[PDB]
Amino acid sequence: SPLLEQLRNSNMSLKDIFGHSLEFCKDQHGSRFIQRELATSPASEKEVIFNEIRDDAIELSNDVFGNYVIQKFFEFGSKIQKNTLVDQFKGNMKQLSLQMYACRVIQKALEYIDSNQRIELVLELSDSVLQMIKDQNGNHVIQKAIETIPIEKLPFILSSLTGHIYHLSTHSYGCRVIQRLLEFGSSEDQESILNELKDFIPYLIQDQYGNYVIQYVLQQDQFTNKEMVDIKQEIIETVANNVVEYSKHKFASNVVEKSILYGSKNQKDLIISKILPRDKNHALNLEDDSPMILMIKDQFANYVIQKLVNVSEGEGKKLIVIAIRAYLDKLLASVEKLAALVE
RNA sequence: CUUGUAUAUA
Repeated sequence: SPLLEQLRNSNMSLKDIFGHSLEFCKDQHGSRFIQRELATSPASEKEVIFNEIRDDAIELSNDVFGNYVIQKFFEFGSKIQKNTLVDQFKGNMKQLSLQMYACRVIQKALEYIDSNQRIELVLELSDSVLQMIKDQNGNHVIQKAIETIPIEKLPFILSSLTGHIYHLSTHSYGCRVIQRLLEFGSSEDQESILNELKDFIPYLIQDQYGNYVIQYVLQQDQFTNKEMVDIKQEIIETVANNVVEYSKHKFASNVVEKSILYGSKNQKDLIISKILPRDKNHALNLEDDSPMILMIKDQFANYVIQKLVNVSEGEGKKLIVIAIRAYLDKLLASVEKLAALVE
């Protein structure tokens, strides 16, 4: 097409492309041009493009390059224009949220439209909550709905999740949604999610996706509800019972690190006490089967040892530091990092 | 062991 050739080989404006706007949106270079202009163009030039491609808004939403232009009409468009797009999305929320490129439009839309329009569209997913969470695209729409709409207006999300909370916490996308529900949810909503997890802590810590859900609970302050305090303690105790093993684990090691980093004075000392040498003599002559030496030699546990040095109390730090120094004398990047940070 | 984990468009 002539106008597209005039663009790439050379400047034009939105008034010059009145005949072929829809053609411009679907092309890559033609789209990036329209995105650029919509940010700076006056209302008149924006209306001209809009009133031309308004009928093909759904098709463009789904488009590889056209979806950006519809996004820009939410970001830079007028109230009347935003309302027109919303009216086209009604009855199509399930479909659009599943589409690879249209879900990006739905997510952008939720950020810019008014509170009443956000819930109105999201209510169309009230019966497909589990479907959407498990979807590669639809979970991001759910995540966005939680972030943009108050939980008190979204009772259908958690109520459709009761009984599936442990399964989703070990799922790729579900763990992202659970974290979001714990963040934006009320005291009662956090209760309902953690009740279904307070029985399976060892499994979550060692899981490839669950350990992130654990890590999120670990980095919560004591300012939160009564449940969050109890569950945090359960995690610390569980890690305290298996300090050596968890630190030698690929996924669980990160949980140990977060435990000694965000845990309270008492909680932190409980974990270290399982590793700490008994006195000055034990630290100087450690056996190869002691907690310290089993951790320093390990590929994952050495980071926990490194993490211990930083967060340790004057008395505890004194015993750990000299224990590492003793290991260097008897005998990789793991030992290089411990070496220098001691010196 | 130049050392260790999860989000989808040009």
